Amino acid sequence: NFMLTQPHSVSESPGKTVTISCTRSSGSLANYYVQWYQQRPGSSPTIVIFANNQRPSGVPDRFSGSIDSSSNSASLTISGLKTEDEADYYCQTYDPYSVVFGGGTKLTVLGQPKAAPSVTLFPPSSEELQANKATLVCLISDFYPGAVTVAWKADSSPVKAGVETTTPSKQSNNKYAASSYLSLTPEQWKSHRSYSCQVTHEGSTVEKTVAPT
Amino acid sequence: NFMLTQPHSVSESPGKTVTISCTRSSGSLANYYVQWYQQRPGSSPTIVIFANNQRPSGVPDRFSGSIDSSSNSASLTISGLKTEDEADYYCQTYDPYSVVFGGGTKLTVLGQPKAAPSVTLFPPSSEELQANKATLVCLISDFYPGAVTVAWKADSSPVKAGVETTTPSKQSNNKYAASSYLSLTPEQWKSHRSYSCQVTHEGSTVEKTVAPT
Amino acid sequence: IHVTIPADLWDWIN
Amino acid sequence: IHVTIPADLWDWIN
Amino acid sequence: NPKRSSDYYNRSTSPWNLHRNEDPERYPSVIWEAKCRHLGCINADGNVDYHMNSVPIQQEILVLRREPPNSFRLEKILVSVGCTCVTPIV
Amino acid sequence: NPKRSSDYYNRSTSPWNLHRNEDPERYPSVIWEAKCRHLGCINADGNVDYHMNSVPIQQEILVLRREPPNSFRLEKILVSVGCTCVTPIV
Amino acid sequence: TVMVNLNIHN
Amino acid sequence: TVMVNLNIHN
Amino acid sequence: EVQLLESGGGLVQPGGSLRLSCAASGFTFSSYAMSWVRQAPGKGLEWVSAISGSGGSTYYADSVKGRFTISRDNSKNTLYLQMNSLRAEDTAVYYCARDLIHGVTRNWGQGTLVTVSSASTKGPSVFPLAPSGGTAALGCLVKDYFPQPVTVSWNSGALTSGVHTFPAVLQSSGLYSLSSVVTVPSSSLGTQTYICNVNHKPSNTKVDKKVEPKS
Amino acid sequence: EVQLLESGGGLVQPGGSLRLSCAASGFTFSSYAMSWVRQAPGKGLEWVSAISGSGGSTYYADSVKGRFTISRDNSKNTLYLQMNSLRAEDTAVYYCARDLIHGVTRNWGQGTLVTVSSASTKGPSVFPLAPSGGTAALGCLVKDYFPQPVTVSWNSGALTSGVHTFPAVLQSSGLYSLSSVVTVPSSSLGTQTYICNVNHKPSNTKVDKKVEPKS
Repeated sequence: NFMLTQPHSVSESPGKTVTISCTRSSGSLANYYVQWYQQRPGSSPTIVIFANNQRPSGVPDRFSGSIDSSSNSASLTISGLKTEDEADYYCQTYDPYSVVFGGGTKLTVLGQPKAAPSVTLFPPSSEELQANKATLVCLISDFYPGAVTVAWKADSSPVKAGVETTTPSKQSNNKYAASSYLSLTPEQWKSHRSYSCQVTHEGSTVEKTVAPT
Repeated sequence: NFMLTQPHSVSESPGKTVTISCTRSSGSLANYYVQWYQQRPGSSPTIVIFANNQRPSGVPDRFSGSIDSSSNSASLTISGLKTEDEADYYCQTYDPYSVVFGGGTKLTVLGQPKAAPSVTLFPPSSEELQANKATLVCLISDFYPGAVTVAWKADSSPVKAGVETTTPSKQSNNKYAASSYLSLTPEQWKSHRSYSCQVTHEGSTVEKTVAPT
Repeated sequence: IHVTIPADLWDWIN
Repeated sequence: IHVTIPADLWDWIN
Repeated sequence: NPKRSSDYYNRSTSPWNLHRNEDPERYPSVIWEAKCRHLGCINADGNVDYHMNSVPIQQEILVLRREPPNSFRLEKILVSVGCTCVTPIV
Repeated sequence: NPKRSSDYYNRSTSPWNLHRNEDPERYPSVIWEAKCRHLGCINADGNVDYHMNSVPIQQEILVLRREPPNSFRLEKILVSVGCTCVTPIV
Repeated sequence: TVMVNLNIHN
Repeated sequence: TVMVNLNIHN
Repeated sequence: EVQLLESGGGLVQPGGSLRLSCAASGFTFSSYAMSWVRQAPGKGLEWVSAISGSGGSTYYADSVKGRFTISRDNSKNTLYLQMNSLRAEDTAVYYCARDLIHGVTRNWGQGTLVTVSSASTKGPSVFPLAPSGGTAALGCLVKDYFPQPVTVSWNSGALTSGVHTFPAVLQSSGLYSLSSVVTVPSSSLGTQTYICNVNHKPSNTKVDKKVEPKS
Repeated sequence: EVQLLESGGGLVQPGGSLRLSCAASGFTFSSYAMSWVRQAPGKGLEWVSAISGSGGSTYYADSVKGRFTISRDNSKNTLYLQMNSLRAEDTAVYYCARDLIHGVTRNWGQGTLVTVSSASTKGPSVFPLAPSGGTAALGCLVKDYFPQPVTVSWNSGALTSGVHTFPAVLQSSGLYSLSSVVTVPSSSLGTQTYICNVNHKPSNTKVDKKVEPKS
């Protein structure tokens, strides 16, 4: 036990060069091998660089490790950025008894265009209602960037009791997704004339409405 | 096979510093370990320095190996000279298939005083004569430096036929020794009235005379 | 006397 | 059957 | 005893120690097993270097065993002969 | 076969090759003996370094033999398990 | 000399 | 099972 | 090709004990250092333990020292992790790694999720999410289950184009809910049938819900 | 303490064959590289051959390749050198060395002299050199022998103070002659006896000459 400190976030437009710095405290960085890992949204870590600067199978000349003991820091670099390099990058090293991981660095690629959401709202099923329960499912998808608000409404009246929202996450297409679930009683649902899902993104709002049958 | 070149001779007064240079041709001196050996008059070689600069048991801080690849040469040095360091010094190195020895360097310590010889001349024995043979043995010892001439004489007449002289060699006392043997017939010996051994050193001559009984 | 040989050595003896 | 054991193993068997 | 035959254990970049695995009910009764001195290795400068690991070297060997004197058993055992220094880079 | 069990032979600073010492009239019939790849060793940079030597590691092992089928013989043989890298400096 | 009964093991 | 005659060697 | 397959993950009470296993292939297992690494949900990677090729060298992160025990069976090509006195802080995904030397980790595993909670397992309630022309959309509501994970597949694996299983929300109730939806051509309805197959291995739940129009 | 003892040296005809032996002690012989080095009389050191600890690696100077053969008996702690087709150029003192690694020679031997000549062995003729006050001097003439070496000792080893065995001269005749003399107190004559003991092992000659005054 000693520690590795790497920046929280890193940004740049595509085709450029990014340096991710990893700075180990106690112990000489020159004496122990540094490794780099990539972790894509939902995916498991993957080796990027090992033994300070070696690249395995499926790692292009774009990625390249380097070291400098006269400051005690190893640095993974990416020449020629691609939007598809967006992930968490972790450095990692050791000593005779312990192995240490960095806190990670979240890479970001600037210049990616804005996307309006793809809001879909389903009303309670016939099974759920027959079970004396009701849930209105609001699946918000394909938006850029991942910063949305979700506002429920019963005709006009905003409803704060029942709403449960997921925080944004990336997709297979680098775009973002979320989902808000509003729970009602079968009576709550059938007593109102309509319900709405209002997702506000980048200053504009989309509304999706449902009415009991 | 490649080669090591070291100077033929090296000199200096005592308490000073001497450098013996060893210059290897083909192959990088940096890649292979250099060793130094000392060989005292008549004695067997002895390790002085090994693995470029290590000293064993019985080797004082006075002796010290060093190397320099930007000229491709290893150098044994002697700080604080002692007359008792007078010997042949050999460097030695290797490559994946061969081992190479230097030509040696003969060290010399200037300031050692001059010594007149200690000329002793024996006449033929009673056994040798009874064997119909005769040899006059002239043992020249304790002289400085090792450069003497030996001139035989029969009364006055110089004799060139029979004389056999040993070339100078060091002693247990750093001084030099030699020996001239003159072979005569029993008649040759008994026909003359006397014989002489004239050793000329540094411009002065010592005479030793013998007469048949 | 009793001797226990591995399955391997039996192949070899025979 | 004939078996040849080293001088060493004889010490051990006995 | 190689502690008496071969002195490599002490001159290795991956030096090791010897351990007497003694047992009267098996032949050979005493066995010298090698335990690595360090995790790292001895470099050129003569320091322990953690860019490579000293690792043991196993070998399967035949042995005789006895009950505790009327029964014997030939068995294969795995013993560690010495240490070598492994490297990530090749 | 360690060529199938342990891959140290190839990752050693003192790497070695395997040699099948085959013999039907002895048990084990086939034995994998290690012959060092180089005289020198693989350093940090990944070059063969002649400031140290890759050296084999012997071990005495029990074996059975047979005549050529009515006679057998327990004998001790010396086999080379692997290579280590020896250094002059300690 | 001895009576030897021998068995295999796996 | 077999009749086993055994000898030593040095 | 090098493959590391973890197993053993599950819900356990605090003070509990559990045994992770990692079956290895594609390499000479006996001659490689192994590692167990974890990642708490929403946090980063954190070294847990290490074992030499021989199993004669054993390494442990301060937090798990005296409670976890690493071991290997070089004969069976499998690395084990015996966790005792499991604390809530031990909730994470444990991955299994092959290390060239101690420290230099070369290959990673798929991971196995270990949940340490005082809360018990609850099986989900799957509901059909009736279709919404161009392309219409249908799903399955996977309500109030604990712990994570659920495995939504459509038409027993056959359907993969258009599928989008949304990440689960963690309710106030301390239970999860997730949704799975398919964007299918409008013509296909009435013809081809849509059966969503949810799987909550933690509670043995296997539910096949046939979703159909609410005409 | 490390000790290397050569033996085998002798006079041989050209085309001849000879076997040097070097008995080793003070170290784990089986785990050390050995070397044979020579030195021609009046010239410097010249590497001859090398052998690994195992004996599986064998190295040879160009001049002796295909004629000399290095071997070892790790069991008997002895290193051998089998010289065949001996040429006159092979006349030298062969020393035996222990090498840490190949090249790094750490200990040297006493040496053994090998003489390759068409000339045969001749035993010396020892003569008393009668005494010459302070200190008087007496000796032994060791005339016309071949090859070198002769071993002059006085009073069977007991006498060492004052002894001076001069280096041999190599006559025109191609034979050697050397002298040994003692500087003894004048009072000692008549009392103590002086017997010089010459030894020419090459020709088995052992001569004890009692030197006495020529009064």
